[PDB]
Parts: sequence; C-alpha cells; structure tokens
Amino acid sequence: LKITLEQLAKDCISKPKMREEYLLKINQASSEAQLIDLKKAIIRSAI
Amino acid sequence: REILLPEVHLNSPIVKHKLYYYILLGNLPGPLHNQNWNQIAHEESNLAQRLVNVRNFLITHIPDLRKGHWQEYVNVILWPRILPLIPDFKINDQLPLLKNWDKLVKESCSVINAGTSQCIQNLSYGLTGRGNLFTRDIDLKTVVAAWHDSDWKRISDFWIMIKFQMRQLIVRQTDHLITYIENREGIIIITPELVALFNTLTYMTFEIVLMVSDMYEGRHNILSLCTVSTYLNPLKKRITYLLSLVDNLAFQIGDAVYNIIALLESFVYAQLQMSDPIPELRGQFHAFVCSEILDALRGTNSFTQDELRTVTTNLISPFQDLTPDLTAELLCIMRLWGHPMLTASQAAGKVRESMCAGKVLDFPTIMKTLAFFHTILINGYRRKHHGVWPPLNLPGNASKGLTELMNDNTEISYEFTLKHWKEVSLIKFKKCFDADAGEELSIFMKDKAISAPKQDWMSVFRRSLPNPFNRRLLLNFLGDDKFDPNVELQYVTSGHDDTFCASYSFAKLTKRMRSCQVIAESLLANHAGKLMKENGVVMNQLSLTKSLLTMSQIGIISAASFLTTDLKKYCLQWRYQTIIPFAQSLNRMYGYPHLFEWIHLRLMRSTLYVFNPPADTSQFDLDIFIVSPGIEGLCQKAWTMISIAVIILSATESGTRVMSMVQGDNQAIAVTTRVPRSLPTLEKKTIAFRSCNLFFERLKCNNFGLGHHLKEQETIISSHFFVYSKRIFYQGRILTQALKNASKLCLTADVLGECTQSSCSNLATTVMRLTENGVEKDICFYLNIYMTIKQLSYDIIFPQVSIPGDQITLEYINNPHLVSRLALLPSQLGGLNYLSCSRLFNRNIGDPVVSAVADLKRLIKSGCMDYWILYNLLGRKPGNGSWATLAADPYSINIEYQYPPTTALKRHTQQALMELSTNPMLRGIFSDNAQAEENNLARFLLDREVIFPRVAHIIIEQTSVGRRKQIQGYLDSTRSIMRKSLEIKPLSNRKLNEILDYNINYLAYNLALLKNAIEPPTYLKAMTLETCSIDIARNLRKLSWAPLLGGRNLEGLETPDPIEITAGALIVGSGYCEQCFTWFFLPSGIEIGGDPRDNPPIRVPYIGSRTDERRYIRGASSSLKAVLRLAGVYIWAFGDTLENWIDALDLSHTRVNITLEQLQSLTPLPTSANLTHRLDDGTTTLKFTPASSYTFSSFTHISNDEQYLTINDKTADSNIIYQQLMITGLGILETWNNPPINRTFEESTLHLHTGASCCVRPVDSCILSEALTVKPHITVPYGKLTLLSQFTARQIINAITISECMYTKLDELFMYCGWELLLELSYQMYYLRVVGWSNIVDYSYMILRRIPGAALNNLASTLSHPKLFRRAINLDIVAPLASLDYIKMSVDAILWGCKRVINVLSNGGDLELVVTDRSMNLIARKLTLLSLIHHNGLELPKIKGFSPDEKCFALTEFLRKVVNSGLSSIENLSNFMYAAFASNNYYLTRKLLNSIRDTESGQVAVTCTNDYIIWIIESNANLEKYPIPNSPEDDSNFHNFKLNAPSHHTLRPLGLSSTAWYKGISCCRYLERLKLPQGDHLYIAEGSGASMTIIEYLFPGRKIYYNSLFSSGMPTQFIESVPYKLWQAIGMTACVEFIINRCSLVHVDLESSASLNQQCLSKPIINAIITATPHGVLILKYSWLPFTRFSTLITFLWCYFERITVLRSTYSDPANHEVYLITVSQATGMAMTLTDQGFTLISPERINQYWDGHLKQERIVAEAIDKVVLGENALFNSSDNELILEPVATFIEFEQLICTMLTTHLKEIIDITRGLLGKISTIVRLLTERILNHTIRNWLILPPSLRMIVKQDLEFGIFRITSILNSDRLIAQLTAGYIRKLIEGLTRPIQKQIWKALGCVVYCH
Ligand SMILES: [Zn+2]
Ligand SMILES: [Zn+2]
Repeated sequence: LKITLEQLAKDCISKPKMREEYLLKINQASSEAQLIDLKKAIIRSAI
Repeated sequence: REILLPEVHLNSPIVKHKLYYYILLGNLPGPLHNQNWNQIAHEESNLAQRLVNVRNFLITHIPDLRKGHWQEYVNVILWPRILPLIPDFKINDQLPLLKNWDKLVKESCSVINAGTSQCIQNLSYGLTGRGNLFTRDIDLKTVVAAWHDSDWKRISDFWIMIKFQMRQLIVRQTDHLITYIENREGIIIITPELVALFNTLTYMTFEIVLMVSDMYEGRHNILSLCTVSTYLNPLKKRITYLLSLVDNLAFQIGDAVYNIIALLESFVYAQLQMSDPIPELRGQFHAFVCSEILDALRGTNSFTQDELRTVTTNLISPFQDLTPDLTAELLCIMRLWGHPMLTASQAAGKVRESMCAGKVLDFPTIMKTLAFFHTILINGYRRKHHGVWPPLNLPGNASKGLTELMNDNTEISYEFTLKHWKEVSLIKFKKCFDADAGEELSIFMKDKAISAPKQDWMSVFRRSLPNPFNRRLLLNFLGDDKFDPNVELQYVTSGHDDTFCASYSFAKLTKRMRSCQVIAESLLANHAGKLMKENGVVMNQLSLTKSLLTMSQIGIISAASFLTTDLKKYCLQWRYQTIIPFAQSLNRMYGYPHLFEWIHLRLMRSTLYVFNPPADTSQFDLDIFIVSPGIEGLCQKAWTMISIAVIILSATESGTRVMSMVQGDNQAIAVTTRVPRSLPTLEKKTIAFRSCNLFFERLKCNNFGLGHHLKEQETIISSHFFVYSKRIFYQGRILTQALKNASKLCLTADVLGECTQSSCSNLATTVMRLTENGVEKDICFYLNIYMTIKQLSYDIIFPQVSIPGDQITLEYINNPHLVSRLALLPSQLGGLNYLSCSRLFNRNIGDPVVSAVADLKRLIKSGCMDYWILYNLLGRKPGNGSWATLAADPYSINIEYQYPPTTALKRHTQQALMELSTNPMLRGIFSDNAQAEENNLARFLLDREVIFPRVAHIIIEQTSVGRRKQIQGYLDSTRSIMRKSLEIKPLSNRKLNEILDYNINYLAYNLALLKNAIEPPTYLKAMTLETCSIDIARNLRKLSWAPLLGGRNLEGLETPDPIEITAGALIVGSGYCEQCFTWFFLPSGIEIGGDPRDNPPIRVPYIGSRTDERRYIRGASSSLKAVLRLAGVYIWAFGDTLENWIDALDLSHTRVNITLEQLQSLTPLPTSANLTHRLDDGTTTLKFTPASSYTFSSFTHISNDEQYLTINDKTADSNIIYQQLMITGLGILETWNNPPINRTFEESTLHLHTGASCCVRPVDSCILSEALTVKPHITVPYGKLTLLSQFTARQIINAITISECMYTKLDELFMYCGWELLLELSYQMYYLRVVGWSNIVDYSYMILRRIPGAALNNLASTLSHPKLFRRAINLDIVAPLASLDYIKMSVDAILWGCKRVINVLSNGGDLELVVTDRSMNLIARKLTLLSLIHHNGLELPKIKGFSPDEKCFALTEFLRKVVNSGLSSIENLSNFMYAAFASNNYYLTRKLLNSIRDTESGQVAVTCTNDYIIWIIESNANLEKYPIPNSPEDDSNFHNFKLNAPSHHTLRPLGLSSTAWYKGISCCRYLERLKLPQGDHLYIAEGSGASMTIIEYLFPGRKIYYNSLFSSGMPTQFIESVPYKLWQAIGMTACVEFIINRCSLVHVDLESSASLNQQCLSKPIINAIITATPHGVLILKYSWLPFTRFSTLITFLWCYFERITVLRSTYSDPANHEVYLITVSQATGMAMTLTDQGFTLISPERINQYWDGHLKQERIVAEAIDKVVLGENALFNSSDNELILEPVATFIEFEQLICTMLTTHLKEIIDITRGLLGKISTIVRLLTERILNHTIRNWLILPPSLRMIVKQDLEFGIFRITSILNSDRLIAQLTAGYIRKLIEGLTRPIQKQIWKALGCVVYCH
C-alpha cells in the first residue's frame, strides 16, 4: 500500500520540493488513517 | 502414419507425475512416491531400454561422467527460462531447410511488394482518397523486414524444428527409435516421449516442449507485431522489460511465480481504474493487489525488505502514462508464460479446503431469496403464458396474496413480495405441473467425460501391489437397448447402490448418474431456463452486444456506477441444507419427487480423488483424497437462477435502479440514480457511488448470510469500469482486446483433418478478430498475405508425409511468382486467401463468388502480375459434381478440391457410429441407400425449367431426409471419439490414400493452374474489359456447373458487393466531390477520456443491424411447423397449380410421421413465404461472444434521407445490401479515425453515392411446373370494409405497447388507434380519480408522451411527405402552427383520435370491439364496459372485483344507477350493454387487403404566381436574436423527409428535360418588381440548357458570362432559342481566377449535406469582385433543410450586400423548399460567422410568414395538381415560356387495344417457354411500360373514377391493372393458368417522366 500512495502522488504533483516532502511523509508514516488522509489531501492538491 | 497424426497444441494439462516417472525410470541426475525402479525396468516398457541407450549416449558422450559434486554438471528443470532464452543451440548454421524457408518467403514478398501497395492506394481513392493516416511509411516489404528479419525469431524457429522432429518421431513410434544430434556447443537427444538439452542441462517431456514452442512463437508474434507502427514503442518496451524480469523471477523462485502472474492478471484493472474523478477505488484495488503480490511472493523465502520492495516496484513500473486500451492489450499479453505444471496433492488439498467448513446459514436470508425465486418464476410464467399463473399459488395467510391469485394480476411487485413469507408453496407428492419430459434427442447423442465403476484404482492407473474398463458413454448409449429417457429417471429417484465412485480430473462418474444428470439439466434449461428477468440474454448476438453497450451508455448522459463479481470457486461452496428449498420447490414443480438435488445425496456417502501414494488402501478410506463435501461444473443452471434471486433481493433491499448481466459465474451489475441535472460530474458520480456502496454492502451481507466468503479478490467496483467475459467496457466503448487473439497466430491448425486449406482458414479468422479492433486494416491485409505465404512455405518444405519423388514441390520451391499467384486469390474461388478485402469491412457474406471476383478484379486492375488467370478460371475444366453436392450447398462453384478431409472424416465417423444401434425403432433412422435417395431428390427438385439452389437447400433441409441427415450429423468430433470410430478400420482403402495425400494433390491441381491455357474465342470477348463482377460470376457459375444440367443456367441470387458498387467520398471542413444517397455525420467530438458533458451529441449506440422480418385444433409447435415452412416455400407464393400443391402435400405426407398420417386436401394456414426472403436457418448453440469494436461509431449520426426505395416492403431483398452499406460506412469512418486521436480533426461527413453501378439488375418473378414424379420412402417415428382500418390500428398501437396497407384508409384509422389506447389505459385506471372528459384526456396524453422508438417508426414510415400527410392536414388530424418540426404531430394524432372517440362516447356504445380462450373475449368486454362506465358515469363510486363477471355486475348496477342521469337516448342504456373474433392479425390484415383488390371507388371517401418573399434585412441590420434551432431527427427515423413526391412536375408544362426555366419566369417576375442597372449577367457554373435564357428575354444585359463544371466532352437550350434573335440584328482557386480574369447579376446554385461551415465562399467572393469590376444583386439557390446552415449562410452573405430578399418557389412539392436568395476581409468575416455559430440569428419571427406561406403553397399546389389532372389550366405564364421556347389518337376502344396487346404479349410468353440476357422479366416489364405509355396517351378517354384510381397508384401504389377480369376476352388461358397472378403485378425518374408527360398531354389538346 506504500508504493500505492507513492505512484499516485508521483502521478499527481510536479513541484520538486513538494514532491520530495510528500514522498518523505509517505515513506515513514505508519498510522493508516494518516495514509488515507495523505491520499485524500494529495489527490485534492492537484487543482 | 496410417491416420490421425498427433496434435500440435495441447488441450491436456502438464503434470509432475509422468515427467518424473520418465526421468527416474533411467538414471537421470522430493517426489510423491519412493517405491522401486528395477520393478518398472523389467516391467515390460522398452522405454527402460531406450533410456538406457539415452544414458549411454549422455555418459559416454560428455566428459563430466564421474566427478566430485556435479559442480560442472547441473540439471535445472526448475523452470529455466533465461536458459531456453540463452543460446542453448544458437549456432548460426541453421539447417538448410530454414534458410530455404527464409529465401522463399522473402523473395515472394520482394515480388508482390509493389502491387499490393497500389491495390490499397486505389482502394483508398475508390472509397474516399488517401486513407490510413498517422499524425513514417508502411509497406509489405517493410512488414516482413521488421517482422521476420528482426531479432527474437531464431528461437521460435529452433523450437518449431524440434516440435516437428518430435512429431515425426512419435509417428514412427506408433508405426513401430530416437535421434541423436552430436554437435559443437550442445547435444540433442530426441525420444518419442522426451527430449534433452545441454550446452546447463535439462529435460522436457512431450507436452512440455509443445507448451514452450507455443509460448515462444506467440511471444515472438506479439513483440514483432508491436514493432509495426500501429501500437508502437510503449507496448514493445513494456512487454520486453516485463518478459525479461518475470522470467528471471520464475527461475529465482519456482512455481510460486505463476501465482503472482495470476495476481498480475487482475492487477491491470487496478492500474486501469486509477480514475482521478472518483476516489478511493484506486487505493482500494491497487493497494489490495499489491499487498497480495507481496504476500504470495514472500511466502516462499526470497528476501525481507530490499528485494521485496524493489521487485514489486519493478513489477509495477511497466504501467505508467498509458491509455486504457493499451493497458488492456498489455494484460492480454501479460498472460504469456506457459501453463504451469500440476501436482495432484495441491489441487486435492485446496478442494478439500472446500470440504466441511461449517453449517452456518441464515434461515431468514435463504427464505427471502426463496420467496424471490418464487415471485420470479410466477411473474415469468404468467408473462409468456398470457393467461393465469400456476394451478395452486396461494397456500398460507393474507387474503391479499389470495386477491392477487383469484384476480390473476400479471405482476407481483418485488416491493410487495418482500413484505411476506412463503409467497407460494408449490410442494406436494402427487402430480406434475406445466411440463413434460422425453424430448430433444440431441443431448444423448453428445458424449461427456465418464468414470469407472466401484473398483477404480486398478482401472485408473498402473503400479499396483486388477482390471481395466476403458468404456465410453457414447458407445454404451448407442449400443444400449430398451433405453427410455423416462424410466431411467424413476430408476434413479428410486432404490442408491454402492456402484458409484466419481473421479476428479473436469469431473466424471458412472454411466447412469451422468445420464440422469444430463437429462435433468436438459429439462431445466429447456422449460424453466427460459423464464429470465433482469438480464438481456434472450437472443444470440444482437441482443447481447446491444444490451451491453446500452448499459455502459445509460451509465451516462450528455448516474454511472458498476461493480462486478468474478470467480469460479463460488460454485464449489454451496451445501445441501441451503439448496433443498429451491430444489424441493422446483422438484415438486416438475412432478416426480426428490430429483433436482440427488447429486448432493450421493456425494454424502461417497469419496472422490484426483499417482497414488500406496501403503495399503483399496476401499472407503478417510482423509490427495476427498471425503463427501458443491462441484466444479455440474448443474450450475440452478446456481444461475439462485444468483438471479439473490441479486434481485439485495437490489430491492435498497433504492437501487439495478441492471444486470451474468454468464457462468462472472457477473456485472450497474446501478442508477435520479441525480439532479445541474451538479458537476463529481457530485453525480458521488451519489452513484453512495448508491452502489449501499447496494454492495447489502449484497455482501446477504451473500454471507446465505454463506459465500465473498472477498475483494473477486469483486471490483467503479463508475465506468464494466467487465464481462474477459471483455472490459470503459466509458461507453469496448476495449481493444486484440493482442491476445494476436497470440493465437499459430503455424498449423487442429490436427483432426489437418490440411493446408483449413490452416489458412483459422489464420484468416484469427486475423479477422485482429481486423475487428485496434490495428489499422491495411496492416491486417498485409499480415494475412504474409501469414498465408509463410504457412504455404512451411507446408511445402518438410511436409509431415514428405515424399522425395514428385516435381510439384520442385516447381513450387523454384519460383516465387507461383506461390504469390496462389496466395492472392479468393479461397472460395480456389486458393489460400480467405476474404482479403470485402470481409475487412463487414461480418456478413452475401455471395462469396461475387465477392471473389470483386477481389480478383481489384487485384488485377490494380496490378498483381495477374491477367490471364481469369480466362483460365473461365475455361477451367468443370469438376465431377453431383445434384446432391450442388444441393447441400449453394453459392458453390464446382471445383475438385473444396472439401477439406475433416469433413469426410466427420461423415465417416458419424456413419460408422450410426451403424451401431440396438435402440428403439431409431434403427430406421439409418439406411444404407440413403445418399442415393438424397441425390435422387436433389435431381427431382433441380432438373427442371427454372431451379433455385436456395429453395433447394431449404426444402432438402426441412424434408424427411433433411432432419435424418441432421440427426446423423449432430455427433461429436473429438479426437478420442473419432479415433474410436476409426478403430472400426473398414472405412475403405481408397479414401485412405486420398486423405493420406490431400495437400499434395491440391497443390498439384493449382499448379495445373500454371501459365494460361488456351482461351476459347467466345469467352475471350465475353469477359474482357472487366465491366461488372455479377455478370462474370453468373457466367462462371453457369459454365462450371454446366456438365450436369447444361442448358439451364441457375440464377436468382448474387446481391452485389459493397466495395465494388459503393464509391462514396469523405468531406472535412470545405470539401467538393463527385457530382450527385446515404450519409454519415461525425461532429467535432473529443474522444473517450475527456468530459461527459463536452461530448457533443447524446452518445447513441448503433449496432450492426440484424433484423428478423417476422410478422387449428392444435397449435403447439412441432414438425408441423416444419411442414408449414415446407409448403410455404415450395409453393413460391405464385406457382399455384394442382401439380404443385399435390407435390407439396406429398413431400409433407412423407415428412411428418409424427402424428398419424396427414391427409388434409389443403393445409389451410400455410402462408406465403417466397414473396419475402424469409428463408434461412441458424440460432441453436449456447454462445458466441467476440462481438465487435465501437469507439467512434458511437457519436455517429446516420440518416437515410435520400431515395433508395419508396413506399414498399422489400423485406430483406434490399435490407441485406442496406445492412452491408450501414456497417460499411461505419467501418470506413472508424478506420479513418482508428489510432489514438483527439477532437483535433474537425466535423466530418461521409457521403456514399450508389449511382455508379456497372450493372444493377432489376429483380424478376415467375413460375414453373416441375415434374419427374420420384419420391423418397420412409415410415419411422419422426360492404364497407373498415375492418382493415380496425386491424391496422390494432397492430400499430399494439406494437407501441410502413405506410403500405395504410394507404387506402380513413380517419377511422386514428379513431381506432385512440380507441385501443384508451381501452388499455382505462383498464389501468382502476377507478383512480379521473372525472370523465378532461382528466381522461390529460392522463392519456401523459401516458402517451414517453417511449419514443415505436412512435418514431410510426411517424417516419407512415406520416411521410406523400399524400398521407396531405390527407392528414386536410382532415385537421394534425396542426403545424419556432417549430421546424415533424415528430410532435405524430402523438397529437393519437391524442386527437382518443378525443374523437370521447365524442362518440358522448352518445353511443358502438365501434364493435374486436379481438384477434373465450375468457379472453369476456375480459375484453369487461375492459370495454369499464371504460364506458369510467367516462359516462361520474355520479357514484365503484369497487374492483373479479375479472370474469364481477365488474359486469358492477356495470349493470351502475347503469341502473345512471338510469336517471345521462346524455344519450335513454332506451339505448340497455343497448349500452349491446364483439368480433379473428385468428391472427397479420394474416387476416394482408388477406383482407389483397381482398380489396377489386376495381373499387373506396378512394372517393378520401376526397402560378402566388408565391412571395421573406425580405430578411437591410443596411446595418444588426440585432442578433435567439437561435431556437429545434430540429428534426432525434433518432434515425426511416427514410422519408423529402424523398419522393414527383406529381408536381406537371406545373412546368413543357416536354423537355431541363424544365427549370419555370423558376426562371418566377424570379424574373420578382426581378421586374425591382430596378437593376446595366447588365453583365454572369451565370456561374450553371445554366445547362436551362433557365438562364428567359432572364435575358425579360432582362437583356451586355456581355453575358457563362460557366459550368467541365466534364468529359455546353449550354443546349440557350442556343436552341436565343442566338437566332442574337444574330438577327472541383477546384479552389484556378477556376475562380479564370473568372476574375474572365458588375450586374450573377446566378449560382448547388447543394451538399451537413457541414456547419460553408464550402462555396469563393462564389460570394466572385460576386464581390465582379461587381467591383453598383448594386448588382445576386441569385443564389439554397434551402433550409439543415436550417442551421441556412441561417449561417444568410449571416455570411450579410457580410457586404444589404437588403437581402429570398423568394420561394411554387413548383416544388410539399417539402422543405429550395428557396432562392437574391467587413474587412473574406476570411475574417468567415470567422465572424464561425464564432457566430452558436447564438446568432436574424430570423426570430419571419419563420412565421415562411411556414404559413409554405402551408399555403402546399394547399395551392395540391389543388393545382388535381386541376391539371383535370381539364383546367395555369396559363398566362406558359405562353411567356413557349414564346421564347407516343402520338396516338383517342377512341373508346383503347381498352380493346390494351386487350390486344395483352393477348399478343401472352402469346410471346407461352412461345418462349415451349454473355447472355433475361427471359421473361424483360418482356413483362416492356409490356407494362408500353401499357403505361398507352394509357397516358389515351388519357382523355376516361371513366373518371378509374383516372382517380391510377392517379393515386402513380401516387404511390404504382400501376394496379384496370381491366382485370375482362381479360376473359381458351388456349391463352390454359397455356399459362396463372393469368390472374400475372395481371397482379415504380422507379423515381420514370415517375417524374410520366408526370411531365401527363402534363404535356393535358396541355396539348
Ligand atoms: Zn455527391
Ligand atoms: Zn456493376
């Protein structure tokens, strides 16, 4: 499920700093609710 | 060698037992048995000896024979894949065979390269011009060079060679060694059962090498085809990366790899469903599948974190930045790694994990789904039965269900039946209901798997410490005596015995239980299986595709959420105590007790087993073993019905607009909402998502209640992600599921009856599926060429029965031109090419031969080194042939080698089987002298005057010998069973050699088609200069079939070819093509993946239209139906002679031996069936899935608005070619937008002209009398006539739940239409609050204003522009007062009808209700009197009651009530209560119509300068008004908007062809209304001996100017009139430039079809510049049929010139008129118009004047046509015309003269009875034409009623005979006894001609 969010975020955003920060937050978080919330937030942040 | 070569593609699994048995029989360096080896060795194998030889070879031949620890010498059978990939035997010197193969194919390609390219380019020009574009070059040579001389092929070649060597070795073994190939870098050992590889060593059994060879050839095919530019580098890179990686991993792990590949299957959908609009579904399935891959990978100890993470990342990497279709293809190829090897233990263990696991069932849930099974069954049976329900349906509480029962309500709402329990209890132990058994002799003639008796192991395998069976159900049943399909069932349902032990593979068991099994399944699927709801699977193909695409569409509008449940384990999960409810219900429903469940019972006291680890085990033993648990695939129909039940229940448990589809176990559901139509897509998808989530949660809960561990592995949900039977559906289109079928591009077909021909066959069909979707067509054509070439090479070198003698192979392998001229001709007409061109754009057939010569002419005239082969085909020696050979198939050219051996093998097998029979009198079903009688009957039917093979085949099919051959043909053809048949050796020795050398003789024949033979002189000219295929086909068929029948030359077939006839032309933006009628539209639409709201149209799905033109003491269907069709065809609907009817009755009397003998002097009901093309056979088997592709035949907008046929019932004589034309247009359009595209391409149309026809061949109809009196021999067990108006209304409004026969009518038609509609709705009233008048009208209109389709058909095909609409608006049935409209009128009529009935309902209970068993008419009367009381009541309530008599009592009481309050005459109150009967609507209607065919006056009851201008605007008239572009043609209503109304032409009264100058005098009148300066008089591109002249006659100018489109070859009439008075005193800029280099008025006129921009702007430019070189006003012909273009055209004109005034005509019939119209720069004004497309108009109200003037003109011209068909004139303007500018006299006895002509023509007819042309059609047509002209000349002698008759007839009903019976005035009678039918016997241009002639005559005198 980790690489799920990783591939999705890579498919969503373009900014380098934002991409790096988001991937950092993904590859270390371990609370499933936070993973769902990452999905929601990042897929919302595409304008 | 002798017969039946082994297979080429496995249909058997690969195990780990047998390969280990081999490799451990000898010493070849865990297992599931460790017992003994020397036992096997001396255990009589000789494979021990052979493998001793193998080990001797290997040990003595390699150096590493005895060393330390094998470290130099390793054998890895653990699925090495990188090793087969590695150079195992890659040493460059190939066997000289394969190099020859390459040389031959490459040379053939280099030869035929240039020709096929020109063929395709000329095919493109012929259709539209330069198709097949990309937004770079292709060629056949490029195909072979990038497909076969590229890498990744040598491996496939190597393994093909290995496969052939092993095949031939196995053959030699069957005939009763090994082959040893010693060589540098490797060693090869091939045994008939095992092969060795080394260079690092491995072994492969027979099936294994087959699997790997297939795998490699398929993989090569896929990557190579992907090298073609079609679906390019993305997929190539991805497939190669994935292949390398997964093969590496398969070596890295072992069998576990397959599991992830399994998961990789479903993985795609996840990657595919990452649809950014709707969330949470991506993170659902993607994450689930990735985690499951992680588990199934780690479970076998690879690595902890780094390797797992990275390998998963890399397995996901090949799916990024793609489009859906590409992903689907990548799936279908992602399955490419060979079917894994099996092991008994694991499969047995899993299916044991499906053994006892818990009796956890929820009684409420199972009871609820039981209730719904009950309601489904009851509703269905009431539906089709159309009477009452079951005999007992109400046992239990609630008088409400009892009400439903006693009242016989056809419906039981799901919402209702949810609120109750035990809705019925059809359970007893007495009798049977609504069915019977003992039918369908098919099933038992089919064999399935069958197991051994109790003592199994010793029969199932060897290695014991004993008896074998090797039986067969088919042999047993065919060799069974006293078999009764019935008594077996009671023997089963009675006392069981311990002789039943089922085995597991598929599944099989003993004979008796399998027999009763198939019997029970037949019963279910035959009677109960029919009752289907919530699923569109009734019809075979059309219904399937249509329903599917409609679901995927109805998801969306200009509410979509699906989910699907898919897996097979679902089936093996049920248990007894959750099936006996339905089992018992159905069992008692069909009578006999405890039947539909017995399987479980047996499985209770029984064990199973899937090779066996022996310690001591021989009987009932507990545990590789199964102990009494479901089943794999038996009885699953009940599973389907129960799944239907549960899906219905879970649906109705919430608000769920549900739609369903299901096959086997895989099912898909759509659910819908009532979303508000303003929220964005996200919100609508969100509501749909909530709804499907509720439905899904409920579904899962209910399944678990019933017990189904339904998980996320099997259920996938989305909004736009349908799936069904491996075919995915995405946003309203089928995905390109091509490449999987691409992987089927094998090298040889199935071995049974293997032969070159059949091989290529599969190729074609395979390529054909490739043609259907995705890849561009031309690539498919080239690919078929390449494949036939390569396969012919592969068969001609190293044949499997290779012979070194002959020279045919020598001459083949010597020259390449020969193989090309064998692979480039239609296989139907000899050769190995199956439908290159025609089938490329259609799945239908027509005639193969005409299509064959179409192919041939295309290729030759394009140039493929072929001209002389045609004459050789002509003078080809005609084959042997026979009456029966011609009989069993028409469309058949007599050639020697056209039946592949597999057919002869099938025949021999079935006949040898039928030789075994100890059954009931079915013995007589086979007799030895059958085929003699067959050929005899073929002769009797075919050795006559005029013979038709189509009717020949139909009759021979339905006759006595027909169904006999059919029975003997419906047997299996499996390799096993045909082998067992051949075990009866005596077929013959001759045919043995024949099949033993087939392909050789075929190639010898076609080689005899060497350089040309001698060309006889007649045919030399007869065929030269390829005029038209059809005549060539006719002559070829004649000359070929000649030697048998000779003189007679059969015809009556051969509809033309689509690509031959149709020419067509495409148009984008501004396009001009061939001067002038179907057309297809395609607006500027963004493809799939954009926005649902931005899709320009409402996406409407069209389908390849396949219609079925289907319109008494016992009536239940039987063979009696067969005799019905027999007589109906055999009588031809015209040939009605005592001989003919006696013969039809006789063939019947021999056919039906079903009841007693049938002696009816005349079978009464047999109706006419040769008047139509209702003659064919099909639709028997289960499924046919591979439908089609649609991704832009979705926004398509067809319309048949131009003339192809008139008011008529052509009934599939033209619909066939019409079907082909529609599908062909669709295919053209798709191919023009095939690859990845956008909306970048702009709005585009396609106009197909049918005018270019080198021969048309008008139809004919005649009779003959056959007589040879031979017969088969068998006796075995098998006043005023408004009744037409009544029946027409009945059928029409019956269809709503085609203007012929509605032509002789009255307003009583719509009267009774309203009557029937009101009757039905009134019964539906149930006394809901509706007061008499206004509310009944309102509710009627509201129930009417819905369900368009049928109303569309009615409107179009009856209310069309001929007199029907004229009569309608004359009787005020409609009302046309912005409405540019045609549809609304329709419904108004019906409403009006109903309203009118109300008025009669005001006073009178008349109109004599009619019906087409007596309870039916009673309840009809009940319905009527209910309507009456509802209208004329309105004083007291009333109650519902019974159907039979209760409402009658209520009516009598209410009448006695209203006795004191009414409107009518009071006594008729009793007469209020004071019913006609028929048989069937269609027969009675058409028979009564054809009974009106007596000269009658039923038509009586049906009984110049007055045009103006619409002066649009003036200078600076800017005031844009609202568009209101509401327009016709919502869906494709039939072809009648402006097609045909020619009777107007009399108002241009001269006898010439131009006749346009009338418009001239009109426009000159309007001109004289206006001042105009000095003249120049330019007439651009028109004036063709026409109008223009009169203009100078009324308006002379100076220096006239003339133009017309230059063609192959000048204004005629202009010179024909004026120059005496004179002398008295397609291109853009070159032509307009010639004009500018060469003031006053100009004249211009053309027309084309829909394109929302102008294309003749150059001519407005012309006017601007010419007046620059003033106020010189234009003349511009145009019309607002597409009013949008008209408004756009006027806005474009509004550029410069102000004061524009258009004037209407007065000569064009009721039709959208052909009205005549009078900034900075041109392109910028054009752009102003373009941006003004949406909202810009200046005609907001002037439409009022236009349309009231149009109705004025319509009335005026109708009156004028009736004036001039009478003696009056329209003068004071015809003289102005004439100034500038058959002759027979009249007598009363012109009718006598017509009698003379009739007698003489009939004498000619009887005389003639006693390249080339026609026989009786020509003379009869000339007779009728002559009679027509004579009548138009003698017009002035007139019984005027007859003149009105013929006036109508010419007005559509063309030429019914006047003097019908007076043809009486003996020999001229008896010589042709059908004089009446003959007397009872239409082309547009001829009609215009006769109207003009009639006008000229009536003006002349
Ligand atoms: Zn045209
Ligand atoms: Zn033609």
